[PDB]
Amino acid sequence: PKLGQPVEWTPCRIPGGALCGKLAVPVDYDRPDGDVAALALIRFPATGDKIGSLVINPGGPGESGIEAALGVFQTLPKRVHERFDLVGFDPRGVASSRPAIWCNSDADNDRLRAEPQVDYSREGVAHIENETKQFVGRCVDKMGKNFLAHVGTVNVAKDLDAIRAALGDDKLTYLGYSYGTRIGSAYAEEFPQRVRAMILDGAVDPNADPIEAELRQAKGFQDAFNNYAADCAKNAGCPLGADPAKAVEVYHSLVDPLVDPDNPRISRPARTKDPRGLSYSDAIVGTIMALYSPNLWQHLTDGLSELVDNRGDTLLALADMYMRRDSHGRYNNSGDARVAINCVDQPPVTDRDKVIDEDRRAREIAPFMSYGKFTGDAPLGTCAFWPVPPTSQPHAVSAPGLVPTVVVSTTHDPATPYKAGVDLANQLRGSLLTFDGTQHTVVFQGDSCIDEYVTAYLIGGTTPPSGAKC
Ligand SMILES: CCCCCCCCCCCCCCCC(=O)O
Repeated sequence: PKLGQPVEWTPCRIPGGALCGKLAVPVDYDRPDGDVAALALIRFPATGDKIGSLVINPGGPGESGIEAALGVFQTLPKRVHERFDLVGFDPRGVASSRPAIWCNSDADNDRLRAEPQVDYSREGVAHIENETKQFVGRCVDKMGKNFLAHVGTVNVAKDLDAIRAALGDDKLTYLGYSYGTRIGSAYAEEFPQRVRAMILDGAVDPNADPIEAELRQAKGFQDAFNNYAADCAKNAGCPLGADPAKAVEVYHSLVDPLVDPDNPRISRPARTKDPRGLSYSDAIVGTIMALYSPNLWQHLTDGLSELVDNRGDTLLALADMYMRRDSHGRYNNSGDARVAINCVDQPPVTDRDKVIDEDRRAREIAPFMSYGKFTGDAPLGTCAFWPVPPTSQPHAVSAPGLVPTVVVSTTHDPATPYKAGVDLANQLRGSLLTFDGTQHTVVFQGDSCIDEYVTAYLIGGTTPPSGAKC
């Protein structure tokens, strides 16, 4: 694409008369005459009287907005389809946008997933951190330091305003999920006068401490695990047993044997038709994936029943869904993009004592996710080694002129807990719409109570009353 040139739309190669095109944006907005990024867009034209475009972001970070728009199209309320062009976009560095963040080969990822990743002795910590340093080196080798430095949400928000103008909208109508609510609040702060409407489903509090938010997310997934297990306990054949007070214990009786009990570095994978088998780390990841929605609880139950017989096929497939590894062993770039974006969106945690204390607390908060006992050591995260500095700093959202917005928060959301949505709505001086459930996000996913509130807000600007629940 040509910087400043309008989007050339062409039929995508797909539901509707979907149109696809690219938009050029500067890599560095302070160097407009420099390197350029090409953002991939998809557009489903409105069927009635068009108000404008409804631009979505599915979250992640690292998740394709084009893929999400294709999914949302199938569950879009008729009224929204009539009045809005549904538009998805791949953020800079993500999926079909170019250049795309790449760090790991398919083999790099496969080799890491084969490891139990439970050894937190000094030797185990050293091994993890060495792997992490080699990962970062690969990101730098394949991507520019310059491109890595500018993939953050602060620049995504600027890209979003360019997208708004390229779509012909005077003002933005935006729906953001999870991480996408950070795009939303960043956009709201820099372009408050351009915001027509914003729905933010699954909230990120930009003023949160990174460690406490991580521990609240650990608690969220343990809460979800507990709700899954109490449900399972009522059902015949529950692989975690009929006593939910012992479900964590029984769970570990199923996954812990995937680790050599005398050498925590040795995997004893459960048998699968796939040549990989099921490692302990993939078992945990596959469990986390299933706790995103009750619609995946049946799959977790199938996966744990398989583990009773030392089989791991379903948990492996759940982990592959989390990692976005397709049936040919190919990963999309969501994993690498997620890290690179997260590491520039706030100052990383580099203090060893804080990281060690975090692991001590996480083991108690989310025992389903921890193997063995606290060792007194824990590895630094990937961002502690990141080679370019943060481009955003934690702070409370301040956008006093912003139109009323709607934050949707699910009471037992494991990934973006409920209270984070309460806090974000407070900072935005917006409306809080509550959904009672144990899932991450809910908008345009089959609930007419939620969707009716959202439709009325998008079309007529009507916000839900204080205390609205679905
Ligand atoms: C999304 C896949 C890539 C993960 C980031 C690359 C760093 C690989 C080395 C870390 C090994 C994983 C063990 C530590 C993970 C954690 O701290 O929770």
